[PDB]
Amino acid sequence: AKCVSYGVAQIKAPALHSQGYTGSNVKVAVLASGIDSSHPDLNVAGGASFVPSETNPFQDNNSHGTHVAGTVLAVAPSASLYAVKVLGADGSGQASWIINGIEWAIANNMDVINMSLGSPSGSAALKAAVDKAVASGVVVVAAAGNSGTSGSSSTVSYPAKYPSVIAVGAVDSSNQRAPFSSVGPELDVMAPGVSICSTLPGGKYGALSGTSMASPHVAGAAALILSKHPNWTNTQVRSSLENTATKLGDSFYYGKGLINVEAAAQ
Ligand code: NA
Repeated sequence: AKCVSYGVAQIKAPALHSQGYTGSNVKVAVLASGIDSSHPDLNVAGGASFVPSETNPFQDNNSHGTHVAGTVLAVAPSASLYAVKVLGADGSGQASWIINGIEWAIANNMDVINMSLGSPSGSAALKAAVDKAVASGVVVVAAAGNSGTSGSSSTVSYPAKYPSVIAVGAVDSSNQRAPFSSVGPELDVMAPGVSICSTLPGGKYGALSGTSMASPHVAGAAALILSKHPNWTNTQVRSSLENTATKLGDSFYYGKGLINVEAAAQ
């Protein structure tokens, strides 16, 4: 990655890099607003658009899909990225478009799905799609949501709210929960999500905050783990991440804590 970001070090990715593991031969689908494939710092292996008004998955007129793509690569430099456009420029997308993208990712044998997206409601069909992906052996990772807190109520977004998905909240560089990071019993793990510097459309770079920034740290971690243990099932990869996370506080706000890819990759 050309832009320096603390988040890579924080999850202990450099430890795997030093072991020689960089996520080689792992297919990661980035379900977002597209990826700017013209960016010098990004290679994209394939993709598809399901947004009828924005037909090109290899451009990104929102900027977050490109940023998320770069974070996956910062953490797993050798991962193969696929641009699955399911959100438009304003960062919103119809429920069915997201399901179409999940079905594409399954049919094209993705190893990891990163969904840096989240709505206040899901659907039986959306749950069925992520459940199908998991059943098919895909590691499914999603941003927990940027809806802050609501007393004792869960504020975790969909599809992160579904048990089959790894719901990722955001911490800052001191492991403090970000004020916007969604909370609830469905929250699984945390990753760096405040002022993360990554790639932006038009060969640019910049810091962004959000659980959509936290999520690709975990998607990239799964790619590192798979490169060390390509025989591990999604079940084993998920278990390794949750079981070896660094405890940060109450699981309502923190899940199991901060991912530690060094520990996870045993
Ligand atoms: Na979950």
